[PDB]
Amino acid sequence: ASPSNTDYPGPHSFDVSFQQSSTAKSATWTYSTELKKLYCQIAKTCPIQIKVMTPPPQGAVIRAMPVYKKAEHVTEVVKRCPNHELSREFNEGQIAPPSHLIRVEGNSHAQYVEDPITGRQSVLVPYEPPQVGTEFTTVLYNFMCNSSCVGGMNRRPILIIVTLETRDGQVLGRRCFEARICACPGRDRKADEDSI
Amino acid sequence: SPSNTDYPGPHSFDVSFQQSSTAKSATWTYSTELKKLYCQIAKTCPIQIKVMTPPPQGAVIRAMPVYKKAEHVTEVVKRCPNHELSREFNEGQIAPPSHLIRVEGNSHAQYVEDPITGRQSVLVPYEPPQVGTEFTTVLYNFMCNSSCVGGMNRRPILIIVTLETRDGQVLGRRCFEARICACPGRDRKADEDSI
Amino acid sequence: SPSNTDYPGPHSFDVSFQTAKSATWTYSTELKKLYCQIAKTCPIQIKVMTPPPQGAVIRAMPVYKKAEHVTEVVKRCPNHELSREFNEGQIAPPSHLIRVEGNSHAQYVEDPITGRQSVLVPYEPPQVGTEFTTVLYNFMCNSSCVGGMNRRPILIIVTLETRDGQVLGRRCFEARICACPGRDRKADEDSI
Amino acid sequence: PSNTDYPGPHSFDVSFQQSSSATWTYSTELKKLYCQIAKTCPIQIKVMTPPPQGAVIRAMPVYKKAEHVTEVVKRCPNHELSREFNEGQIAPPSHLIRVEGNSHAQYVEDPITGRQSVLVPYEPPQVGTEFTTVLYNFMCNSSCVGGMNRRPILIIVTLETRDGQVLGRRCFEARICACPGRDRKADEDSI
DNA sequence: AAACATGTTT
DNA sequence: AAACATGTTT
DNA sequence: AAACATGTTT
DNA sequence: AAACATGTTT
Ligand SMILES: [Zn+2]
Ligand SMILES: [Zn+2]
Ligand SMILES: [Zn+2]
Ligand SMILES: [Zn+2]
Repeated sequence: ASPSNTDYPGPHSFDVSFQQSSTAKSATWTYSTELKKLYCQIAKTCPIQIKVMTPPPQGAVIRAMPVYKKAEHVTEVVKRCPNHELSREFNEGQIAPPSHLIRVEGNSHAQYVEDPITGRQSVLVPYEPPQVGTEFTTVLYNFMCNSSCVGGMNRRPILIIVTLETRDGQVLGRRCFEARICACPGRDRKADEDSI
Repeated sequence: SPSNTDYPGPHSFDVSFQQSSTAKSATWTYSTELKKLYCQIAKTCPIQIKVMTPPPQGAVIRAMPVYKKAEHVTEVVKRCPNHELSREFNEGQIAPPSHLIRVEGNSHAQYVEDPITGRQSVLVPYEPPQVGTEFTTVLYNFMCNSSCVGGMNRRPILIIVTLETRDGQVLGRRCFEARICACPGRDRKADEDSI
Repeated sequence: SPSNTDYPGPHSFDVSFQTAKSATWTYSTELKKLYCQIAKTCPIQIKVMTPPPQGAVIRAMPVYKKAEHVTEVVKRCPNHELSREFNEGQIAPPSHLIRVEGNSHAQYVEDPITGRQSVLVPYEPPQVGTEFTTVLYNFMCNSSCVGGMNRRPILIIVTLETRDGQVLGRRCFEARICACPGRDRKADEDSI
Repeated sequence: PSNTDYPGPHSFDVSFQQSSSATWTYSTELKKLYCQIAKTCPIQIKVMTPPPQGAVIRAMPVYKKAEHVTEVVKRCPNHELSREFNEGQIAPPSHLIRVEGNSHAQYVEDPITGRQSVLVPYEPPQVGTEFTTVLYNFMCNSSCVGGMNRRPILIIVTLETRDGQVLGRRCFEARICACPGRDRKADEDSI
C-alpha cells in the first residue's frame, strides 16, 4: 500500500528537528522551519535530532523512508538513479546497497531493508537514548542522489518519512518533511523562499 | 581509430540536408558550413544521400559516431547508463539499448558492435533514389543529449556516414559534427553568434 | 620509530590509486604524494597475490617525514578535536588523524607504550572479479593546522599485519591534506 | 550590550595618537584600530568633570555583524592552552582583552549572559596631563580558526560607576592581526 | 616591505 | 577558476 | 558568489 | 519564445 505520511506524535511524543544552519557561504545543508523542507548537497552528511518524552520499548528502531510528494508518483518507489548506483564512487563502503537513496553513517547496527512485497527501500537504526544531559538523539544521514537526477527523480518533489517503530514493526510515531538534495542548498533555499 | 577524412569515393558519395527554418522550434536544423547539425533527443532526422554511379550489391551505409576531440577519439560512444534502462525508447527492443544512433523506418537495418574495437554502428542496405529524385533519405534518431551525465558530457562528437560494400571495404565517406540537444534553435543561432 | 621501508611482503602487498575543476583529492604517480581536502573521503586500492592469514588486518598510520619530528606523534590539532564538527560519529576518537569510513569492524587503537595512534581494518578479499580491495579514508586535519602539523611534511604507513600483529607487508606514501589539492599539486610539480 | 556612543555627564572620551612595522596603528575616521597579537596598546581617556568613587572602566569586546552579536567573544581553543601568554595566570586563559600594568584590574565574566570583560579603577590624569592612558593586550588574531574567523569585532570601552550603572561609553572597531601596517594602508586603499 | 603559502570568497 | 585575505618567510 | 550551460516549465 | 531550474565554471 502507499506509506502513511500523516504526522503522528505517538504515545512517547516522537518529534524530530534540526538547528542552526546559517548561509555560511555554502553550508553543506540547511532546513526551513515552516516549509518542513530541507536542502542539502549530495553525499554530504546531515544531522537530525530525535526528541522523546516517555522511553520506548525494546526493539525501538527508527525507519527512515523516502517517497514522492506528488500524487501520480506516490505509486512509484525511490531508488538511486542507474548512474550513481554503478559509478562506484560512494560504493566502496559496500555496507549499503548501491540502490538505496538514504544512508545512515556512523552506526554499525543500522540495517538496510527492502520490503519484499512492495519493493520499498528503507533504513533501520536501533534507538539509543539521548546523550546523558541532552534530550535529542542525533542521527547521521546521507542522501545519494540529486533530487534532479536524470532517470532517478527528475526534480520530482520527494519527502522523507522518519518513523519510530517497535520490535515487531508496528508504528509508535511518525514525522515527516520534504527534502531537496541538490547542489547549492544555499541558493535553492533563499531563491526558493523568495518566489513566494 | 576510424577515419574521418572526407572521401567522395568512386561513385561520388555525397550527403546533405535541406530547409530547416527556425520554425519556432524545429525538431532539428543544420548549418551549411559548420557541417554541424543540432537536433532534439529521440526526434527523427532526415539525411539525403546522392550518388553519380550506381554502387555494388552489398551497398550498405554505416552510420557511426565518435568524438571530435583528440584525447577522446580513443573512447567509444554509447548511450549513458540512465537512458539505456529508463525503458522509454526501449520498447522497440529491435535496437540495443546502448547504441546512440538508430535508423527508423527500415526493417533491414542491422545494429552491429565491432567485437574487436567495441565500436557500435548501424548498417542499412542502400536503396536507389526515388524514381525522379536523386537523394536517398534515411531516418536517424539520436538517443542521448550530447551533454548527458556520464555519457558525453558536452564532449563535441561527430557522425561518420559511410558507403560500404558487401565485404565491408569503404566506397565513400562523408562526415559532420552533431549536437543532439534541447533547443537546436537557440544552440544554433546562439552558436553562430559567438563568432 | 616505526619502519618506513617499502616491504612487498610474501603475499606481494601493494597499494595504488587511479583536475576535475576541484577534485576532492588527487595523487602523483612518482612523488608517491597524495593531496586531498579536509574531511572529504579518499579511496585506496589494495592488491595481493597470495591470500593472507586469518587476522589479516590493515593498519594505517601517520608519521612525520622530516627527521627531527619522527620522534613526535601525529594527533589532530586542539581545535579540530573539540569543534564538535566531524565529532558526532563519536565512533572515532576526536584525536586521531586518520579515519576509515564505511566499515563497522574498523577499530581505532592508540599504542599504550609509544602513544602512537593508528586504525585497523579487517582484510576482506577483493570484489569477485576485481583484485583491489578499496578502503575509505578520511583525514581530519589540514597538513598545516596551527599547533598540529604546521605544514610539516607527513606520510602515511599502510601496512598489512597478521592476527598477532607481526608485519606481513608495508607500503608508504606522503600525504598533504590541504585545501585545493588541485593547485597545490600542479603548482607543486611545477616548482621543479 | 549597547554600542551607541554616549558622551556621558563627565564627557567621557577616548583617543589615541601618533602611530606612523609599528606594533599597532589607529585610523581617525574608521574608528578602527589594528594591532599585532599580544603586543601592548595604549588608549587615552579624557574627562571634563571628575567621576564618582567606584569610577571603573570596563572594556568589552563583541561582534560588529548582526547574526553574531548574539555570540560571545572568547580566545580560541588553541591560544587558551598553548600556555604561552598563560604564565601570568592572573588573567583567565579565555578572555580576549587584558590590561597590563595595573594590579587592581579584575577580570569578570557575567554569570547570566556569559559575556567576559575587564574592569580597571579610574585613576585621574597625570598631574599636568588630561588623558589617563590604559594598557591593553589582545590575545587572539581577529582571524583565529574557531575563534573569530575574521569576523569584524569591536571594543566597548565604558566608564561605569561603583554600583555598575553606565556613566559614559565610546566604541571602536579592532582588528588584531599580523601586519597592522599593511592591513591598514591596504585597507583604506580598497575604498 | 615584498613575496609567498594557503584557506575562503566571489 | 580567479581574486583575495592573512600570517609567515625571505 | 556570480556567470554560464542547458534541459523543462510557463 | 521567454523565464526559469539546476548543476558546473570561473
Ligand atoms: Zn543519481
Ligand atoms: Zn543519455
Ligand atoms: Zn586541525
Ligand atoms: Zn587564537
